[PDB]
Amino acid sequence: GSSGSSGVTYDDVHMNFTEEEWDLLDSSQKRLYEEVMLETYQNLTDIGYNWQDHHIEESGPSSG
Repeated sequence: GSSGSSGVTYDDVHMNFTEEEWDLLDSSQKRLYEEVMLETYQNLTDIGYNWQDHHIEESGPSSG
């Protein structure tokens, strides 16, 4: 910005409920936090092709 940085205010974490807090929430919040998870986690089938397959022969010589 000007010199360095001492803010980093993303302003996108107004629902970071932890395990403990999860118990102090309501039915709406408990579902709201999941509405975003299920949307961005299980509904991700548009990644594309898949050809990432490697094979290791494994060989450790010991001659000499």
